[PDB]
Amino acid sequence: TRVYPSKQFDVLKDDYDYVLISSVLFGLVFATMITKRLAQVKLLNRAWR
Amino acid sequence: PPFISEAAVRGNAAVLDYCRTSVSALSGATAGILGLTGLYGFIFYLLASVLLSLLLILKAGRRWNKYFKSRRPLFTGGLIGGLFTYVLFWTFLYGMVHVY
Amino acid sequence: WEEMRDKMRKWREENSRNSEQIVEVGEELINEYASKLGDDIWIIYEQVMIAALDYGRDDLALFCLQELRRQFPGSHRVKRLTGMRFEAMERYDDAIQLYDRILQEDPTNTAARKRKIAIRKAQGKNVEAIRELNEYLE
Amino acid sequence: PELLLDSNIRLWVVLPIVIITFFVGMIRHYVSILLQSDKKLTQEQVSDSQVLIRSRVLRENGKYIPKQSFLTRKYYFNNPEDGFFKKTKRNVTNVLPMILIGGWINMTFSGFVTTKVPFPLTLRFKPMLQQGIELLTLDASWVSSASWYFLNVFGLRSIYSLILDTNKAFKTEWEALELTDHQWALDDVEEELMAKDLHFEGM
Amino acid sequence: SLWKGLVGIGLFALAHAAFSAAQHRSYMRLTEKEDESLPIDIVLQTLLAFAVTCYGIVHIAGEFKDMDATSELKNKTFDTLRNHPSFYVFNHRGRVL
Repeated sequence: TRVYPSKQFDVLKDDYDYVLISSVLFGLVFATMITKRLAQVKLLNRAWR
Repeated sequence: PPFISEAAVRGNAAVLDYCRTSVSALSGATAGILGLTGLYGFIFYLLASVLLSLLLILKAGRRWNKYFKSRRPLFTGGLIGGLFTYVLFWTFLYGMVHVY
Repeated sequence: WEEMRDKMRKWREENSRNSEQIVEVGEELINEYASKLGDDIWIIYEQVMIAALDYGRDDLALFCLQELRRQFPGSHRVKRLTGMRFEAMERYDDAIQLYDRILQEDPTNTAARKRKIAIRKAQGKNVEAIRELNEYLE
Repeated sequence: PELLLDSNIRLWVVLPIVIITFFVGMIRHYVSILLQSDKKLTQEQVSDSQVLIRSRVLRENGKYIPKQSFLTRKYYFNNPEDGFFKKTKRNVTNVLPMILIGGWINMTFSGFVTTKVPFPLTLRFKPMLQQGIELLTLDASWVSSASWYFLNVFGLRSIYSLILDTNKAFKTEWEALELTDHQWALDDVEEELMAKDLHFEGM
Repeated sequence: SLWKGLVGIGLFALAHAAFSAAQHRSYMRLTEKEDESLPIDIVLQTLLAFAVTCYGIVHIAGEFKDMDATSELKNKTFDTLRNHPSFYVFNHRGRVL
């Protein structure tokens, strides 16, 4: 067998949720595109009030 | 001179910072590549910073005082904000090349 | 090729009213290149309209103004442009009602005063324009 | 560099947090744009500020004009009860969404090591750089993720730039304008001009 | 815009150096030597990449400008100054055409 005196500190977690993390980055990328095209416009409209 | 535009000033400052905060990162990545630890890394920053100043002087031909009134910003410049970035790129490349 | 854009920008920046070249380059750049340019055409419309008024055409005016209307419905600047259109065709009291309205809904708005004064001066009168302009400068 | 670590760690816990912090530092800017308001306060205050600025520039560079004129306006401003100043009478957002996220992370990516810093650190700071580990034998260069996050934060500050009362105020102006010298300062320009030559070689 | 290509070349070469050095490190940890330094070639490559990249980024960084106002007034005349666009009036000869 194998033994782990100190709980295997150099292997990732044996429990990792790889789906949350790929559901987060896309959330942020689309939020960034959103709040890019959503401030350019409000500012332009401030100009031509 | 007596009458100053005060806009070209900020433009020049910006085109300094755009060189400095880049070269900092670059030197950091370089150091993390040819891994060297502790003191020597810091030395490299100073050396790189010095070299940078010289190039600016060679781009501002003849020290010309129409751009700047004093060469101090070329030497000192933004030098602390360059530090953390150097650190980060150093660490990134070290942790990315030698450990793994 | 984009030089045309920068020349138009130049003439916008250092006011260089000649309204002969402007309308030409405008009507050239008012075409499909619009969608290429991107969110920048509107100024070019506000600039071509006036030079056109200066050239005498008045036909391109309403096209540019209605584009502006459809994009910026509750604007104030396009209202000023409608006042301009009015006073070119010599509807003065209508324009005055307009300017007094968009000053009435926005007291701290200058352009309306500075068009009321252009109207007062286009009639021929000067002496009242001067005191109006000083009351403004006050 | 004595250890050998899983590459999956590099892939799935390191790059995520050199990304997240970057996009959050962008979003903070864009949202700050979308947030700020702007008053329409009053005609009175704007006019008063404008005249105060006229006074400022008068005191500053009112020395390129005839003396009598400077003194005339100075009188129109200082003259007792005619002078204009004698007739008119009347962080958290930054820090917090950065400190709330470190907690999430250290609650999520806890039970393992991330990377090494190539400069030796002090030992007392160990128990808060690792935060999951039960070795208490490592040098402190071997860190957890949270430290990588904070390092990234401080390291990417400088790389967004590269990619992107009334009456008392009046009276203080009056008092600071009482003591003032015209100093016309144009009274040798003639000689100075016709001293060496005329200079123009761009025709 | 050749300086852009110069900078991209510096970057590519630097990345090649990093890859070479990582795999060399793996060789080291595999043969359990852990005594020797890096080969010269990698060092020279990365250093030249660094220098070249700086020399190019200085150029493409932008361009300086004078801080004497009247420099940009040398070429200017009344015709620009006089127009006052917010006081325009059209009851003039042009309306004939």
